[PDB]
Amino acid sequence: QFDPDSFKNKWLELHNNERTTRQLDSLEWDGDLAWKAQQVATQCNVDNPQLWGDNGASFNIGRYTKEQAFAEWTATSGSFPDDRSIPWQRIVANSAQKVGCGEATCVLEGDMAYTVNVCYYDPPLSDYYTNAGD
Repeated sequence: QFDPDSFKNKWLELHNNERTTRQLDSLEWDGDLAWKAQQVATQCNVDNPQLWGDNGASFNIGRYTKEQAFAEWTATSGSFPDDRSIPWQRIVANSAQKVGCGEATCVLEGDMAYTVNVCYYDPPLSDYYTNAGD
């Protein structure tokens, strides 16, 4: 029960609204990332996911609906440029060109299931100066 076309659209809109406000170039969807995202998402592990590749940690992860998950990431803007803002940094980085997101439905024993959301970014986040470079 899944509409891929609308799924890409919603995620792109969330990301690109945030960036458009801030005079940034929009991100384009990349399926490879979206696939990677799903791989991570499927594990049902927010804290300790098993990752692979050079850009393996270049991603955001969050619980519940898309809007809620995205907001929890952008909510960290407050403390930029410290490490707590890294989530928001991924979204807003000037160097960033591509995103791909993926989900999975995970359970709490004898409780309502919840969604796990993951988005991957390319190129990966670097140092403070590089991220704002064009």
